[PDB]
Amino acid sequence: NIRPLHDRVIVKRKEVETKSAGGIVLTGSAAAKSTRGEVLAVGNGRILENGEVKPLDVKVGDIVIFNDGYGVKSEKIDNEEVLIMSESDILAIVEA
Amino acid sequence: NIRPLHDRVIVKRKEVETKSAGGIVLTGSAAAKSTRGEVLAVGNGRILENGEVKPLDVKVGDIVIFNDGYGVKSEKIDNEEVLIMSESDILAIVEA
Amino acid sequence: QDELDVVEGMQFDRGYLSPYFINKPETGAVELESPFILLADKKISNIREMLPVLEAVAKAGKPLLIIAEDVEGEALATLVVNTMRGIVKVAAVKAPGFGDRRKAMLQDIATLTGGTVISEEIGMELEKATLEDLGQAKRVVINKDTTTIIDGVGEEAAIQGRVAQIRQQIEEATSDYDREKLQ
Amino acid sequence: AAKDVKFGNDARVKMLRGVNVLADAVKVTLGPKGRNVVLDKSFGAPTITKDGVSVAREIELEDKFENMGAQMVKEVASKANDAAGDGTTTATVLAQAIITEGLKAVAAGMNPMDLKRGIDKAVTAAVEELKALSVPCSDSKAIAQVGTISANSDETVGKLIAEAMDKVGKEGVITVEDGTGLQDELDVVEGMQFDRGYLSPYFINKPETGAVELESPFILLADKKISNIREMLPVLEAVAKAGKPLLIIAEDVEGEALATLVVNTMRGIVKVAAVKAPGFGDRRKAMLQDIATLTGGTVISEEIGMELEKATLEDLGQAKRVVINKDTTTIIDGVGEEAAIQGRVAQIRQQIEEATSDYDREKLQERVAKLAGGVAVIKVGAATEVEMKEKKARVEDALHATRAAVEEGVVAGGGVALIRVASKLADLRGQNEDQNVGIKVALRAMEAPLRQIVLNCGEEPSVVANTVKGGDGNYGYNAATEEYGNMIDMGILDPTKVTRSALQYAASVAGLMITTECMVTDLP
Ligand SMILES: Nc1ncnc2c1ncn2[C@@H]1O[C@H](COP(=O)(O)OP(=O)(O)OP(=O)(O)O)[C@@H](O)[C@H]1O
Ligand SMILES: [K+]
Ligand SMILES: [Mg+2]
Repeated sequence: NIRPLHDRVIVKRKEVETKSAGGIVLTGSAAAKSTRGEVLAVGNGRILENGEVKPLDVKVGDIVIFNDGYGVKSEKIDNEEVLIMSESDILAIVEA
Repeated sequence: NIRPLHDRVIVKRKEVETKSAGGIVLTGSAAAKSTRGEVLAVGNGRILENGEVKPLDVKVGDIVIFNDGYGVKSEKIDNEEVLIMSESDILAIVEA
Repeated sequence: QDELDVVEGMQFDRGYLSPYFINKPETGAVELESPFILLADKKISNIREMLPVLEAVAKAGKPLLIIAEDVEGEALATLVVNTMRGIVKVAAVKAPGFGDRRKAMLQDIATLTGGTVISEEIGMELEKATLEDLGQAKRVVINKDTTTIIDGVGEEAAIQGRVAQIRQQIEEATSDYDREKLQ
Repeated sequence: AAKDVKFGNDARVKMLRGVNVLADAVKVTLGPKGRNVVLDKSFGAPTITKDGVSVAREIELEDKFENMGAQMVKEVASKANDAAGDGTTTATVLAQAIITEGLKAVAAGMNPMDLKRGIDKAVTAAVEELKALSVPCSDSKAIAQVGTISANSDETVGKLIAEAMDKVGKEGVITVEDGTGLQDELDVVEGMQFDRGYLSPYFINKPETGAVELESPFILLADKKISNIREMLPVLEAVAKAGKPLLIIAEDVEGEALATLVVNTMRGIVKVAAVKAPGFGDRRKAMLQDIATLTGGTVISEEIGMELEKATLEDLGQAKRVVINKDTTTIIDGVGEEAAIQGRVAQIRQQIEEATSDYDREKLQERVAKLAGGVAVIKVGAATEVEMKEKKARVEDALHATRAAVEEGVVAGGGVALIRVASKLADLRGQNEDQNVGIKVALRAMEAPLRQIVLNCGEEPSVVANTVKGGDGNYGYNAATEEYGNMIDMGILDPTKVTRSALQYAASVAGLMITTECMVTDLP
């Protein structure tokens, strides 16, 4: 187990959608990397200018639509690729 | 359903205007993507330096003129394209 | 010995854009029965734009032949994969001819098969294309060298009208080469 | 430019003079007692040869009308070489005889088009009679005899070609190339022996042989070229868990991937060797697929859809034994379904039937010989390069004749088959008397090969021809022994295809040539 610091989060990306809505198989660039991923670990919280750590709105086990970019990083925990990023990168959580 | 975090908003863009004011059909670049869209979901609010979350002026169900750019992200909820962006990107709400 | 070879109906000199489209290996050719005829004036590289058309064709189950300037890259690869997977028997071939001629021949194929050509000049987009937009033929033989369409499902009167238009052009046509091509 | 125009007898006489020049240069080579012709080459030493098509190709005359005749009759030898690969001299001799008799007839005032129609009718009937008279040549003894006769009575060449055909088999491909030694060498390689060596010298398992030897290895067939170890990493890990060696066929393995493979090769975790895929674009994929069917594997390609990260051991091919050297890669007893191999061979055969190019057809037949049957190389042994050229031409003639014999059968050699055919066609008649005369000139020309063979032996062509005609069946005159006997029994066999093709091409060209009344050419 790896837990993030400050406002960072450990998220495991979902497998790219092999098939489309109408059952058409997507390959190569068509099966683009998913922007949605499950949260494996949440940081303690962000540190404000005044010196208090504000908890993050993300919780462990909730699906999050992340924004791929320099902010997100690739790391391998137990031969499993996990992304590391700030809560800012997370756009919206997917509930239900 | 997908609900945003912090000051972000989930907005569904309006269909481009097929015809002009004088009934002339616009095609290709003429029918540019609309900058106006309905708000599907609103974030809890923006977090200030002091640590309080200020609610967003935008509400659910109000038409908003949004500024297309890097800030907005394209995501598909139930096979429907929705834009994700900060309240800053929202310029003016279209009431009545 | 002198040999006579007579090909009937449409049979343009375009082969399959991907060898794996072959339904019948012992003949090395694709034999599509009652397939839709998609006629796109533009070239194709991404699967997104034809994706509604592919989903409709799948839901129906009939095969789909894509006559377009060129189907390659991601689009070609996904079409091939779906061809083996069996969801949709899809074959893609290059449009016959070149500049101005290619358009006209696409429109003649559309008239024969009762379809519509997807072009930017005409105005329609491929994302909005429907099954009714797609043409129809009783049979389609694809091989490496040529494409043959058998019994295109199109209104007879439209075929005679298009033939009459081409005849008028032939009459006006003065150059031997051009006249032979319209003939 | 300004033209010289000649009409009637003058033009025909000049045409015949040119044809006679070319045919006299060519016919001195016909038969066992036939001599050699030296062809001056601008570059290299003069070529000494006993082949009608080469002599004919070199012939070109100063006189424009004679040169027209020479070129026209040269088409006969060229076409005979293109179709059968042998019989070019017999064909030139037949064309000269037909032209001479037909021009005599034209000088008698008969209609040349009717003469041409009579010649065509006689030749069609003659082809039918040759097919009827032909006997299959399937035994190795007859094949060796055919090769020996086509190699100017070189028993060694015939026996070598018979052995090569017996080894590689019907689907086997045989090629003739220069040899370093003085003796003819036969080299036969079975299964896949595509010409690609190890991408890294350190893959060599056996140093004293300078080659990689893999025992029961997996085979990975990737259509793409790779430079990173990440994509194959699952495949390498699966192989290491299995413990058997691995062979990589791909467009190119280089950089980090190749270096990692080499390091793992010494370290012993995986016995891995990588070589380049055979052939080039639009053909590399075909050879990859044939290897996949032979070894029971699947080709990893982006077009097919599969990725290398998802490749599994079942995806990998299987073979019993592998040899990698610097020049070629050999796979022995690939573990693949037989029915699939025959099916793939049948598809390649269908493409061969569809193929219309000599290069394309020979490449597909080479692919077939790689899948099933084998490939043989005959290294011609000669002391010098001129002898090498002459012997290679003779061996190529023998190979073409043996292939023709296997394809269509054999008939009596020594021009005996044409003599018998002409005898069987004595009752053939045309629509008019001129067509009858054309038939007769064709029949008389059918005696030209035997007469020229006898003439090249210094004997009397008419006496020998009369004696042979007085005989029946396969009875003929062995020119090598100057004796009479059963041509089949003494081993003088001519492929039916060669004789038929010579007759047909000579007849077509000569019949058209005798129809000429005007000749238009540039002025001198
Ligand atoms: N010992 C022999 N006795 C009689 N005829 C023979 C003998 N050996 C060969 N021949 C005959 O010689 C004829 C032609 O042989 P040759 O190689 O001289 O000419 P070709 O095959 O017509 O020409 P090329 O090699 O230029 O294509 C054949 O009909 C063959 O049967
Ligand atoms: K010869
Ligand atoms: Mg010969």
